[PDB]
Amino acid sequence: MTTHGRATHYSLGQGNTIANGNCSMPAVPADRMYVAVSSPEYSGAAACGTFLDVTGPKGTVRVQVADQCHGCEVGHLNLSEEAFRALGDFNAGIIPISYVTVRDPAGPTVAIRVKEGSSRWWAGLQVLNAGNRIDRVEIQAGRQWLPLTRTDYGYWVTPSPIQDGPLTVKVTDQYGRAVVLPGLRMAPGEIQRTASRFYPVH
Repeated sequence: MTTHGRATHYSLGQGNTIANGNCSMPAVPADRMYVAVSSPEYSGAAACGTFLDVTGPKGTVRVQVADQCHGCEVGHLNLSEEAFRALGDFNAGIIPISYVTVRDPAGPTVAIRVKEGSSRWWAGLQVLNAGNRIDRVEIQAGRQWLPLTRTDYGYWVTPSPIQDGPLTVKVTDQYGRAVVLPGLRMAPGEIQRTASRFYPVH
C-alpha cells in the first residue's frame, strides 16, 4: 500500500565496482536514484532489487533500494542527494513524502552475478533486474531443484554442493512467477545477461 513519511538525504558518491550499499549493488545507478530504508522495510535484504516511487513537494522519483538505514524509523527514507533534490529543497534537510513499492518496474532482462569466492562446493548468486521481491532462488540438480538461502547483503547462497558444468537457475518472485535461466557459468564477478523477463516490456 502507500506509506506516508519523510526523507533525509545521503550519498554513496560514485561508489565502487564491486558492492555498493548493504544490498551490494554492482554499481551505483547511473541516474543516482537510490535509497536506504529502515530495518523493517529492508526485511533482511528482501527489499534489495526493488524500487520505490517516492512523491514529494516537486514530483515523484523512482529509486532503487540500495541500502539499510538502521536509524531510520518506518516511513523514513534516506534518499540519494539526487533523488532528494528532485523532490524538494536540499537545504530543508527533511521533507515530507509518500511512497509505494513499484509493481513491475521497467528494466532490462534478468541478469545473474556469481559472488567472489564461489565454486561448485558453495556459491552465492545475486539476481539483477527481477524488478520485484524475490522469494525463491534455486539451482537445478538433475531432476530436482536445490533451494538457496537469502543473505542479508543482497545474494543467495547454496546449502550444499551443485553439479559440475553449466548452471540452470530458477528464480521465483513474490507473485509466484518464475524464470528459468540455463547455461550460466561459475564465473565470480561477471554480470551474466540472460534472455528472460518476469514481465514483458510495456
